[PDB]
Amino acid sequence: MDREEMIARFAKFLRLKDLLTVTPKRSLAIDWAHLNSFDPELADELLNNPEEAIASAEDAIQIVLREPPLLVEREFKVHARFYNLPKTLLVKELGSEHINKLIQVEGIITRVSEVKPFVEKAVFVCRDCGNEMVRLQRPYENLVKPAKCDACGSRNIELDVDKSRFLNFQSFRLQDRPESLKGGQMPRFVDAILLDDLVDAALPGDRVLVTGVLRVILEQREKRPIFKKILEVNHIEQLSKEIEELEISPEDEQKIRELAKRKDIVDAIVDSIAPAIWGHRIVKKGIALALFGGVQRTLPDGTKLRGESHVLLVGDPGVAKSQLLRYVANLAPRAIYTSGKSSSAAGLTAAAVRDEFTGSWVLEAGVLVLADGGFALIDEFDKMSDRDRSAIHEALEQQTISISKAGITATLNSRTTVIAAANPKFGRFNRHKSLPEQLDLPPTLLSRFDLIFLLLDEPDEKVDASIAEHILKVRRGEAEAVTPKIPYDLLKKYIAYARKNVHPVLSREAMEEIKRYYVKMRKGLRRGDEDGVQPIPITARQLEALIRLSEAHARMRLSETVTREDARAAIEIIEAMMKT
Amino acid sequence: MDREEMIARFAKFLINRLKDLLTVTPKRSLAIDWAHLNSFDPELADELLNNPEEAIASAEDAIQIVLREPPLLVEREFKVHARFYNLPKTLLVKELGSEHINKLIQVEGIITRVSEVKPFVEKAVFVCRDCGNEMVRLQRPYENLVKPAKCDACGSRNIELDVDKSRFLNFQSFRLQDRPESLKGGQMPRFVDAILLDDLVDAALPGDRVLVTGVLRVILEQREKRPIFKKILEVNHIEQLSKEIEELEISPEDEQKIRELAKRKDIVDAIVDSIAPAIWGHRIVKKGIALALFGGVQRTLPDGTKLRGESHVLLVGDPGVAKSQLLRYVANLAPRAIYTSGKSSSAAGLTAAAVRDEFTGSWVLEAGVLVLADGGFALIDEFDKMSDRDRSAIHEALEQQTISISKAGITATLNSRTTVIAAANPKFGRFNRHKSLPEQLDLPPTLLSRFDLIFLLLDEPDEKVDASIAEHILKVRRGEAEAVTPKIPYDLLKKYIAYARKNVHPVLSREAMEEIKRYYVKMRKGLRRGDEDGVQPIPITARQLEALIRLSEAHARMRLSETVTREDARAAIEIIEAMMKTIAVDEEGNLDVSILEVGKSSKKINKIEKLVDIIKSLESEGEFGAPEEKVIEAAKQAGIGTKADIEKLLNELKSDGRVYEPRAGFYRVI
Repeated sequence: MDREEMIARFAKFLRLKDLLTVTPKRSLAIDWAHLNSFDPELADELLNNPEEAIASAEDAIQIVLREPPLLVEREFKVHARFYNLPKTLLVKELGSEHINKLIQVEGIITRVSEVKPFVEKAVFVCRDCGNEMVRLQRPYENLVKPAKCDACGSRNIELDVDKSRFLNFQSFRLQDRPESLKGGQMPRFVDAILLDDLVDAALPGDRVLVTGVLRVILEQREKRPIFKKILEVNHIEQLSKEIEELEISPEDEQKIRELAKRKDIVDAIVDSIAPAIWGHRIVKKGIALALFGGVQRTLPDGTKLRGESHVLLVGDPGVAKSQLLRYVANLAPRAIYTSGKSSSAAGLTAAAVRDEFTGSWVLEAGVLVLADGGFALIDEFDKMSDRDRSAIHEALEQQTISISKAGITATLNSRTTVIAAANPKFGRFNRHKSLPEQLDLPPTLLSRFDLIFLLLDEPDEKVDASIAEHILKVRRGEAEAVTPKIPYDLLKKYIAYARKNVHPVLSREAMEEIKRYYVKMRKGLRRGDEDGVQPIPITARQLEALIRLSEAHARMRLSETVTREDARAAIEIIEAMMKT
Repeated sequence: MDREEMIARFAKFLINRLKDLLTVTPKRSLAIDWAHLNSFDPELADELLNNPEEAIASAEDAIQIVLREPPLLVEREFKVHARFYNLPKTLLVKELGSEHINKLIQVEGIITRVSEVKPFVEKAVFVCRDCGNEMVRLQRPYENLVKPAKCDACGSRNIELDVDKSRFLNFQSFRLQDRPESLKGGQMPRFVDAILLDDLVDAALPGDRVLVTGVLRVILEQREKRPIFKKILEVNHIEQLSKEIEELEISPEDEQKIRELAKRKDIVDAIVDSIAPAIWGHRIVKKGIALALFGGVQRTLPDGTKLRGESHVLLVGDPGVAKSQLLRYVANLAPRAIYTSGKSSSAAGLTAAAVRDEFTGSWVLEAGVLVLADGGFALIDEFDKMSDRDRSAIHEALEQQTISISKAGITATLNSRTTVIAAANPKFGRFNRHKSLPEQLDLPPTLLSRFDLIFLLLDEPDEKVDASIAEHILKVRRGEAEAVTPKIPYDLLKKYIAYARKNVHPVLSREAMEEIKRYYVKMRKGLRRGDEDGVQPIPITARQLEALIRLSEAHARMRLSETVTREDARAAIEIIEAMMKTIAVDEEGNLDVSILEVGKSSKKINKIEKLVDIIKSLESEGEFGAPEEKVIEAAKQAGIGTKADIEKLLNELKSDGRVYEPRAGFYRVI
C-alpha cells in the first residue's frame, strides 16, 4: 500500500518492449496479464485503489527512463495506460459499488464535445495584494472558485491564465450498445472525460472498449441525488470485431446444410419477412438483396467501392409504411427503427447541438452513424429535417457525414444500408404523374437508391382476396401460414456469417450476360425515352446498382462465384425498379 | 429497547433463511414473512411494526452476528431486507395519515415517476489539511449541506470530504400514486414520493402497479416554524404483490353467469345494462362502445410478431349537448379505466414525458394516462384538445403499443396498451355531412384511420319528428323505469368482464373467416372504377380488414367462446358497414378521407386545378403567375369547379401549403 516501495515493485516488472517504440509517444499501453504473472495482488490493486497505483505506475516509467541501461531525455509526460482488465462491464453494471474503482465498460459514442482547454494547475492571484496561490484542479471535479485569500481574506482572488498550466479536455457520452443487453432494458449513459493524450482518440459513433475510474461530482443540494457518474478515462481503444459480430459457430453446420437444398434462394426470402404478408414478392426479393449486401472492397490508390443497396419502399401509406420495416429490424443485425421526424435533435444524420455544460458546439451522432454495418430502416422519409437533408446526399454516395461544424471538423462514417420509405406529398399518387417530382425527395436523391419499389392497395380481385384469405388464417394460428421454413434465429445468424467469410467475385460468363442487357436497353430505347434534356433510363451509375445485386444474389447462395443464371436473377429485379 | 434483547431473539428464529442468502452474496436480502415470525414469537412481529428505525437495524446486526459466530464465520450478507414481505395490514395512498409516521407500513399503488440511479453519499467523513480533525457527519437523502462551520480542534474552515472513506450506495427517486382500478367514481388520487436504495433500486418503471413496504419517514420540523408537508417513504423490502391484491379476485358469480349466458339475447342485455336508459336514440352506435369494453386475443409469435385486439372508438363532430359525454361516465364500468380529459393539466400529458422535479434535482420520467392504464381502458372526454408534444407520441402509442419516450436520454419506451373509447367536440357550432372527419377536427388524419369504429350522432332538424320523441322519453322518465332499466347491475356486469377478458379466449372458424373474406372482396368490386389521371379510391383498406377481425373477436367473447363464430361475424361486419355508410364514404366508399386529410375527389380536383395553375405559373399574366381570375375560367370550362368551389379550394391550398397568393387575383404554386 506504501507508494515509496510500490515503484520499486513496479521496477522489477518494467511492457518493457512497448516503451522503446512509444518513447516519442505520450501513452504507454500496459497489459494486466503481464502484471498478473509478476504480482496478482498488484494487478488487483489497480481495480481497488486506482487513484494512487496509477500515479506510482506513472512514476515508475520515469525511473526506467532514467536508468543507466535505458537513459533517455527526462519526459514527465508519460501516461500509464492499462488496456486489458479481467472484467468487462455492461450497460447498467455501473453503480455505486464501482465508485473509485478501475472498471472496463464497452459501448458506442453517441455525443462528443469540442476540443477545449482545461485548467489543470489553477494559479490564483489577488487584485488587492497579489498572493501567488496555486491549486491543482482535478478534471473529474466541478468548477470551483476559492472563497477568500490566504493573506487578507478578500474576494479578489481570481484565476490568471498566464502562469496557469493547461491540459487538453474532451467529454463524450458513453451510451452503450443497444444489442438487447440486460434483457432489453432502457440504456443508461455515463458521460466520460478524455485526457490530453487521449483527446480525439475516437469519433462519435464507433464501437469502443474504454476503461476508466467512476467518480462523483457535487451538483445538487440533497446528499443522495448530488452525483454524476463521470468516468475518468485511463485508456481508450477500439472494440474487437469478435465481440462486435455474432457467434455463428453453433449455427455453422446448419447453414452449410442449407446449401445442399436447391431452394436456398427462395428460403431466405419468405423467411426474411413474415409469411403473414403474402404480397410484394418482387419487393421481398429486393429487401433480401438489401440485407446480403455487396462486397465493400477498397479500391487501390485511395478509393472505395459502394457495396450497399439502399431500397426505396415509398408508396401508399396503406400497404407501405406498415410492418415491412419492423420484421426486418428484428432479423437484421444492428438495425434501429427510426422515423423521419423525431424529438431528438440529431434524427437521421449527425446534427450538432450547441447546449452543453460548457456551451461549446457539441456533436450528437445520428442513427445513421450509430449503425456502422447496420440497417437504419427509416420510416416517413418525406418529413425529414432540413439540416439532415444537406448531409443525406453524402451519406448515400460516400457513407460519410461531414458535419464541418464549430469545433468538430472530422467526418462521421455512416456505413449503413438504409431502407427508406415515405408518404407522397400530395397523396394517392399514380403513374400519370412523374415519380421524383410528386414526392418530397429530390430527383438527385432518388438516384442514390438502387431499388425504388411502389406499393399501393390495388382494387384487383385476387390481390384483395389473397390478403383477405391470409390475414384471416394467421389470426386463427395455422402453422403453414405462420411458421417459416428456417427459424428466424437461424436466418439472423445466416446474415452475419455470410458477410464475414464469403465474397462474390466476377466471372467471365456472368459479365457477358450484362453486356446483352445493357446494349438492349439503349439501342433506340435511349433516344425514345429522352427528349434531349430528359434523363437516361440506364446509366453508368445504374450499372453499379446491377452488379451490387449480382453479388447480393450470390451471397444468399454463398458460392463465392457469380454465374450467368445468377446475374440473370439480378436482371429482372432491376427491370422491376424501372417499370414499377 | 435493549441492544442484545432483539439480537438474541432474531438469531434464535433466523438458519435456513440465511443459508440461501449465503449462496448469493450480491442479493443481501431475505424474504421474511409476518406469519413465520409470529409463529415463533408474536411480540417480535409487533415490535418491528411499532418501531422499525433501530429494531430492524439490530435485527440486521443479528443476521450479521449469526454470520460472525465461531462456527459460522463467513463475512457475507451484511445487509438484509429486515422488512417482511407479508404484512398484517396494507395501507393505501388514499388512507394514508400522520399517525403511521416513523413506523413500518405497506403501501400499494402504481408508480408514475422514476429517477436515474445515482450514488448516495452516506456517512460522509471530513478531514482537514491544516488541522486534521477526524470526524464523520451522517447525511440523509432529504438533508442538504450537512457539514460543520468550523473544526472542533482548531476551528479550520477548509474542510475536505473523503469519498473513499465514506460509503456510496445506490439511490433512486420514485413517486407512488393511487391505482385507477380500485379507485371508484368521484375520487381524487394523492401522490406520495418514495426513495429506492441499494439492492432495491430499478425495481419497476413508470406505468405499472408495484408494491412498496418499509419505514415511513418525514422531513425534520424546526421549532417555531410551519409544518413540513414533505414526506418520504423509505422502501426497504422489494416485492411485487400489488397486482395480485387488485387484479386477482375470486368471482363466485361465475357459476350464476353460466345460466345467464346460456339464454338468448345476452349481448343485447349487457348493452342495455352497461349504458344509461335515459340516453336514447342510438342502438348500433352504443353497441360498438359496448363491444369495445371486452378485448380480443393478444398472443405472442416469433420474430416480434403481434396483433393488438383493442378496438378504439372515437366520435367527432358531435353536438353541444350530446349523450356521449354522459355515456362516457357510464363507459368507466370497464376495469382499469381512467376518466380524464385530453388536457391532463400536467407537463407529461396523455403520453409519457420527462418533467423536472423540485424535490429531487435529477431528471425523472413521468407517466400519463396512456401508460398508467396499461392492460385496461383510457377514456378521453376531449380527444381533440391535446398538446402538440403529446400528439407526436400518440401516433406510436395507439399503433405500436408503446409510448417510445426517448427525449429523456434513457429511452424508457413505456408500454401504452389501453382501449381508448374517446370523443371529440367539433370546432364549429354545427356539424354538416359535406365536411369530412379530418377537416372538422383538430387532430391529424393518421389518428382517425387507426380507430376501429368511428360514429357520429346527430338529431333531426325538424321538431315534428325530433321533439316528439326526445322530450317524450325524458319527461316521464323522472322517477320511473324509463331513465334506468338495467336487468343486471353495473358492478355485476363489471365482474363478468374480468372473467371474459382473462379466462375466456374465443377463436373463429373457417366458415366465419370466409364470411369476412367474401364480404371484404365483394364490396371492393362494387365501388371499383377507373380514375382519370389518378388512383381510384379503395372501398376497404388492408388495415381496416384487421379491425374487422377485432370486432368479430369482441363479439365472440360474449358468445361463450364458440368455435363457429358465423353468428357473430355477420353483426361485426354490419357494425363496420354502418360506420362506413357515413364516414369514409365521400366518392363511393372512399377510405382516402380516413387515411388522409384530402379525399380522392378532393385531390383529383386539386390535381385538375394544378393543371390550370402550373401551365401558367411562371407566366405573370396579372399581378403574378397563374391569376385567380384566369384560373377560375380555366377550371369552370374544364369542369373542375365553379367560382365558389375554386375559392374554397384556393384557401385550402394556402392552408395545406400547396399554392399561395402574393396579391388579390393571383395564386402562385408554392
